[PDB]
Amino acid sequence: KRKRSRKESYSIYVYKVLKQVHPDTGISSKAMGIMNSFVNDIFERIAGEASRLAHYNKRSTITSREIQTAVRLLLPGELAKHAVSEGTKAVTKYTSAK
DNA sequence: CGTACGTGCGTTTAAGCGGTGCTAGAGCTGTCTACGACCAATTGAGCGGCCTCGGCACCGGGATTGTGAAAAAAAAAAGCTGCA
Ligand SMILES: [Ca+2]
Ligand SMILES: [Ca+2]
Ligand SMILES: [Ca+2]
Repeated sequence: KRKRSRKESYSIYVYKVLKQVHPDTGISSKAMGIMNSFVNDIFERIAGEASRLAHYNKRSTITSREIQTAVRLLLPGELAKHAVSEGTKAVTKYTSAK
């Protein structure tokens, strides 16, 4: 009768994104396992590339510029273009919401 | 068995050297504050747990697709000449 320990996952957000993308389409347990393995992976790859960018330039802080550079380094062409576009929107919209 | 490449010639080219002169820009300083750590207190987003019900796995049965043989038609190909 102990409550089971927490296990975070991006799965509520994957669903919310899916419901934008294809409102009438769902996803199996194991397909979610993968979408989660993905998000974590690309997270770890970008954070890691952004870490090294900072570290090379003798920088204490990983800013949104070290992410963007790390995104250009990591992503293929049109993914990178679109990935930067959506990132740069997000920060602009954040700042105008104070 | 055909000609694509390696060899080796003579001719041509610009890489490499060693040097000189100009300056963009790498990299350093010192200054100063906007921003991020840390903090505590506050609170609602996301967790586990639970219950439901519709998608999809599983089924049988018939429709449609794809292969291979067999017999048959078309096919190149094979032993025989003449005529020059
Ligand atoms: Ca500043
Ligand atoms: Ca749940
Ligand atoms: Ca349902």
